[PDB]
Amino acid sequence: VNGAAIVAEAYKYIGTPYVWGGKDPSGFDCSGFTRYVYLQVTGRDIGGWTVPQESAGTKISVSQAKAGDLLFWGSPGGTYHVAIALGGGQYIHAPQPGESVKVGSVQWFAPDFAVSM
Repeated sequence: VNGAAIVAEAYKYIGTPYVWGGKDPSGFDCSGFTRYVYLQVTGRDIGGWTVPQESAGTKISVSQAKAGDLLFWGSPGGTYHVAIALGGGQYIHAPQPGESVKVGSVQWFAPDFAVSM
């Protein structure tokens, strides 16, 4: 149950199309994807939407994010996006209604804070 396992589970759903409110491999939104990964690996249910997922661990800087941690866009209480940290400025996410689950870099779109799990 290390972050490597979270990353390995998240990689299984690359190419899953975006579906608003989707919570399973037929379609994910940003929060549904992270919730599903953590449900598969740990069995516990972090929030179904973005803001409850801000409580699942301890807040931390994006620099101090290891593989498996959660990354949040927006301010605490008003986060609008989440991804799973891959380490080294990389993450994996359900990006937006346009796109399917894919990898991304903080050099493209930088998250605002992170959460250790």
